[PDB]
Amino acid sequence: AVIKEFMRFKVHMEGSMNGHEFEIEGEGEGRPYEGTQTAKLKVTKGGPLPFSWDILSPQFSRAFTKHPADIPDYYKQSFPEGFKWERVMNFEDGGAVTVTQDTSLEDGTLIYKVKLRGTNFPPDGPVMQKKTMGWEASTERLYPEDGVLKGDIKHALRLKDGGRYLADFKTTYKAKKPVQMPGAYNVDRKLDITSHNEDYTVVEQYERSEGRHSTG
Repeated sequence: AVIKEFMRFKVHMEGSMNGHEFEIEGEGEGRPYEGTQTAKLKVTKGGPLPFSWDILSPQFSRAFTKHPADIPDYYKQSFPEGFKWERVMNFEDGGAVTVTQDTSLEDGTLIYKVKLRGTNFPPDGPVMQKKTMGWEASTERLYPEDGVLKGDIKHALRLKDGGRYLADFKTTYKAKKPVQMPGAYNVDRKLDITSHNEDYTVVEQYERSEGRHSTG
């Protein structure tokens, strides 16, 4: 009930990549039951970022997934209190990122707080040289356990020279109160950087997310 057909959110991120500290502030909006959302992010410290924006784009919104009638929505049910998540991203060349997030609701506006720590990226690799070109469309496989959801994604970044740069995401999503738990299911996503200024200190992105059953 508390999640309306149109919702806004604000996000703050603090992080470091290979020891380089930075912060991001942003705002977004979307249609939580249609599974669509947009956001505009601004670098507020440590810019211009000496690494690909693609590392950060997936950390900016789980209340905005479309679900079929028979898969209960773990994220929407957790409100007004909300939920947390913790994520590990691991890349084929050894880069590793840990991300924690808190999602809360203040006066009808979603509030996101993100912390990120990335390490072991080769200083001449595609992430630190800003040679990626966004995330390909992905599927996250989720399953329930002790009142939380655990997700895994086998994922690929596009490379400027034409290749693919592989990554694995493992995330645990935890509601701040008990909710009715779904079965295992999948979420299909596509996230796009839709505009950016010259040095990627202002960036806009768009995501479409839809849940479905797995057939096996």
